[PDB]
Amino acid sequence: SIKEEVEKELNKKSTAELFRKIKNEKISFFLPFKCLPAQHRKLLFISFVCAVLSGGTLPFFISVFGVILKNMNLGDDINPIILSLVSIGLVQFILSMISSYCMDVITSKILKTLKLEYLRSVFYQDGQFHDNNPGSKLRSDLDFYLEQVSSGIGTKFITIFTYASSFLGLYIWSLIKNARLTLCITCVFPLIYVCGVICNKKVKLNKKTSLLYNNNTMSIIEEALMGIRTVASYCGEKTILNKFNLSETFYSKYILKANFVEALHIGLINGLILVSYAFGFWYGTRIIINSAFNGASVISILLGVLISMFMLTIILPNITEYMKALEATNSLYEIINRKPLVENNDDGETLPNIKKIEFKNVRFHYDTRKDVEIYKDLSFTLKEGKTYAFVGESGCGKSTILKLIERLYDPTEGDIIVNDSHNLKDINLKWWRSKIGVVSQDPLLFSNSIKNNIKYSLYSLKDLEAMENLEMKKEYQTIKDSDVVDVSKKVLIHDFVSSLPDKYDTLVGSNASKLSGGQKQRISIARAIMRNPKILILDEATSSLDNKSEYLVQKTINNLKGNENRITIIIAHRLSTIRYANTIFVLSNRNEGSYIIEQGTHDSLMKNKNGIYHLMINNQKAPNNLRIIYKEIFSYKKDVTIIFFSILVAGGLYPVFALLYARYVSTLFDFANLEYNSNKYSIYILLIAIAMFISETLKNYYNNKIGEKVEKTMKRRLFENILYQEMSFFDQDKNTPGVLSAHINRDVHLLKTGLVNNIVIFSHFIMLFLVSMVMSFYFCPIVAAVLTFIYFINMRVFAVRARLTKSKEIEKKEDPSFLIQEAFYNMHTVINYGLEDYFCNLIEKAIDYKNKGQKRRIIVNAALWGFSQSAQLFINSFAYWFGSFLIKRGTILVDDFMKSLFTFIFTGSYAGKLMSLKGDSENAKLSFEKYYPLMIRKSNIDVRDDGGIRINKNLIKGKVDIKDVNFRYISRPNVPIYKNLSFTCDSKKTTAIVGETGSGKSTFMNLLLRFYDLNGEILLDDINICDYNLRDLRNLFSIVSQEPMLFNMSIYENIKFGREDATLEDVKRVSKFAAIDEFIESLPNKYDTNVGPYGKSLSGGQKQRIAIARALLREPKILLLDEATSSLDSNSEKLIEKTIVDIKDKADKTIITIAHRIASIKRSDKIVVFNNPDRNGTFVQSHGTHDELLSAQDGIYKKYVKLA
Ligand SMILES: O[C@H](c1cc(C(F)(F)F)nc2c(C(F)(F)F)cccc12)[C@@H]1CCCCN1
Repeated sequence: SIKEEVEKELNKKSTAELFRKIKNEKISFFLPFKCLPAQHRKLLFISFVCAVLSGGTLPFFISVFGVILKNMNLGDDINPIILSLVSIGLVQFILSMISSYCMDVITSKILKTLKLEYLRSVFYQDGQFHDNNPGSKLRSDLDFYLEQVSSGIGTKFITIFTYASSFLGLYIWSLIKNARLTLCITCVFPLIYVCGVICNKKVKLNKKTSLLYNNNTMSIIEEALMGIRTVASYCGEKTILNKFNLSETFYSKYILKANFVEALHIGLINGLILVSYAFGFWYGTRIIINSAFNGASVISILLGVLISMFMLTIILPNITEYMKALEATNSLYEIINRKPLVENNDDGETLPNIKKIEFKNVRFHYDTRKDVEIYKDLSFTLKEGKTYAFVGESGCGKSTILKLIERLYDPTEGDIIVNDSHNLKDINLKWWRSKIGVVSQDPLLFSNSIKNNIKYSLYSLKDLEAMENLEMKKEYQTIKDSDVVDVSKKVLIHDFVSSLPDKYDTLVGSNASKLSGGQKQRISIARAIMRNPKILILDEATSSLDNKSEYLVQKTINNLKGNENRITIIIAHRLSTIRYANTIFVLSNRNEGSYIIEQGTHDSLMKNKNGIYHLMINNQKAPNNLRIIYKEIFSYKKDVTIIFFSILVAGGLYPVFALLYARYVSTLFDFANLEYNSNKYSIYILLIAIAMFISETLKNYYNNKIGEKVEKTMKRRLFENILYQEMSFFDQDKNTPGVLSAHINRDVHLLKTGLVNNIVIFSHFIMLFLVSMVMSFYFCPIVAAVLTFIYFINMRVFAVRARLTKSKEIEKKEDPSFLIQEAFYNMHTVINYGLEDYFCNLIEKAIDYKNKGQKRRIIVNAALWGFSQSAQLFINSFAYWFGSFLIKRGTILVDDFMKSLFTFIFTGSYAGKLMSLKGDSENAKLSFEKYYPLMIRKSNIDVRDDGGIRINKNLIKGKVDIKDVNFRYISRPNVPIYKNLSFTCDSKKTTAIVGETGSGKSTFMNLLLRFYDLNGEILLDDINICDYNLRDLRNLFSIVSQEPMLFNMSIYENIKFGREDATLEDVKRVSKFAAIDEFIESLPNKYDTNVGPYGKSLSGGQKQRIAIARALLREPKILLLDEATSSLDSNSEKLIEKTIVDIKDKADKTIITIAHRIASIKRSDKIVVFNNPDRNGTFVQSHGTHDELLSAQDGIYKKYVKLA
């Protein structure tokens, strides 16, 4: 979107801001490297030194460059120095390779470790944290941090040192060779950084004010799209567009000012370099002539200084990423360093046996709703060898009971006394959980096999066997299956499993999906049984069973072992499950705390008294698409020629600088008549600078100008088309507001930052390409041919970075992903049993597949990166050798070679610099193809059409006649609504309507304003509605909806909505007649106050009276009311009813109403009611009563006089 882009642009703090931000909080730079062995702590030194060496390369190359040129011009050999490059290049390659390996063996390790540590903390959550940050969010966080640290810690941390070393070569070498020259050169760049700083603020100050005018448009759009119906009826299509257009302009002008300043500064940058070169050569020559020191030594200075100040452009970004990654990890660290509150030691002193588990006034609140206490006087005791039972709903608080028995929530005052001399906190957690069997509402298991799902609890038991006195992987095979076998016959799951083969050898689906729900419950129950359940707890277990499965489970559990000493619980909705019970506790808070209310059994309370249980058992018992765009563009003429000119200049004049540099180099080695040449060339360089500045500036500025004008003219057509569309269009599902605003706010901005930004680049690149390939071959065909062959085959067959990024992205997408996803669903079941079974299993399933792909990826990619760094050296050397080999045998001179070379090189480099500013085009070429039909679609109801009968307000009758209707919504053309409707309203005569609620009453008004065209036969004054030229038809009705809708504009306009030709005095008189101008007169900005969006700064009564006065202004002939006083407070409702009766006293308008206030209905001179006896539709029962037929026959009016 647009807002996100600008927020990203503005919320981009510098390195100084980050430095001051990290200064106070004191993040350790040792933070990412903490879990390292000392092995890696030494290994890291290798890549450190293997970096600094490779960055001490270029100073040598530069200190031999000038001597190559001197040795070449005046006829001598160059062979030794060539070797003194090539060997050096080789060592660079080696070092580069090595460094890669080191990173891709460090990072992964210190990555992987932290993963498990994070994961560990998730399995020591103290219950409440499962509610705080539940599940998937954490995965939406975790992986994010990985991509924020696996892309800011690798090679991009070390390269800077190389560059630093390179800096720390060049300048100081240039400093020892000479002093004054490089100072007089470098004096200028501070004046560049100054301009950059000064221009950034002038960008931002306009950028924000551009946003102050945007969001207003968004509000205008959405606020209008919700209020489509009132806008349609009241004819405010035009006034909105004025607001929209008046808002666009401020935005456009500000953003264009910003773009202008930006292009200006960029041009200045492309200008100053040339003045730098010129003054450099001039001053150097002058001090040579004053000397009587070589000239070649000058050449090696300049480039070096320049390239030095290139490195500062490219160092700084990488740093930020590292720092970014750094703070990211800090977050995760304080997540591992949390302090859960129910953490274990497996060391709490446990007892021999269980007796006297007592409770006293459980007082506990939810963590969020601290001001909502849950239980008040819950107290009881649970002695060994006793059964119990409970009944309730699924939100009363039994979840907290289960969490208390399980030690997940720790109540404040309620005690957990057990055995009368020990606390559950003194007692071990895991010994407590070892002897517990629970089966929740839904069964929850894992996806390996049935027997191993069962043996998980057994593993949890063997843990206690081996811990208090790595055997775990061995003893688990000691556990057998026959227990599961002879208990599987008891739960009657032998036929389903015997049917298909592979009884338990089969692997069951995700969360054991292949079983039925009841069968998964059978297996969960068998698990609970096999784990020595000292207590069995069901949590709405039978809430989703048919009768047979529940009864079989009941027979299974009622006579189950350990009945001498256990606490069996059976919770459910139906009560027959507790037809037998030794004790039943029931509670309620009948609103700040519950407590036990009743006790008893089934028979001794079903027919004993009229308590709660008795009441419950008694009651319940393509081409042209874009050619359109190109047409709209080339209609512009003044701003196409100028971009064309500046393109030609900036393209076909930069290569000239290459040969100009060459012609200076040659004459720099001829001591005679050297001054005149120096002048004659330096001046030309100045002129080139002057031209390039202007050309680039105007290029960028008019580019942005054109894009802006296109967007402005585009949104207008789209919005002005979509506004007038019909209503059934909006009735569709996929015709949503949000999608449409998204189109308007995204696709067009892509259309600017897409097409027009990409076409210019292609034009400029192609121009430079053609001029160079036409220029070089004229001087030296052989060299240019071979060079083009080399770069072609290199970049299109040995494309190193492309293949590298392919490897990175195809690897970044990535079965531990299956297990890790499976875990966070069955969090409950791992808390039931098994914490470190998977802590170690995931490590294995990761490392088994890590290394084999790791070796191939690293051994392939490190060499690619190494060769990527050490190519241009070899190319330049090969070029010089081939050149001299031709020169000495005398086939081509030196100057043609020099010229062709420099042209080719500088143009290639600059085109590489320039291509990295493109934008997205495919998505923009696709969006247009998507939303083009909407800005052309035919509405089928257009007010703009003026072909029909004209009507004048002076001669309106107000008679209506209807015969029959069978209407069917488009949401469901399967069940009709209206059937055989017919009635009348003669003239200035009330007609009150009352029907069954939801009987389609408030759809009839849609038929009148043609919101839904059409079986059905209307007659207004004995002509059908469809030939009245509806432009006028919506200027004499008026509506008072169930809810009004106020717009962000002030009162004076909303009340003037529709009719601008409305003086303030009309507003005053119609307000006093509306009985409203008493609160408004007593406030500043009387007819000027700005309400909020949707009038959220207002009441209901004032809103309604305003909505009514907005209708009264037109003096509409046929008023249409519908239920305007539903649920208002006393005084406003009173004033409103007063105004209604005041209006209805005057029989000057044919009023229609829908109300249920019999005191006002009786005055109605007509009654017509709509019944819906059976679900077929609606039709009339009574007619022509008008209070003369009070209760004479069976109907609904008799009801609405006695019922109502
Ligand atoms: O063309 C220049 C360039 C320089 C140098 C350096 F001077 F460091 F050896 N190496 C470049 C490389 C290289 F592969 F690192 F050699 C590729 C492309 C451009 C390079 C860059 C790219 C934009 C124009 C000025 N800096």
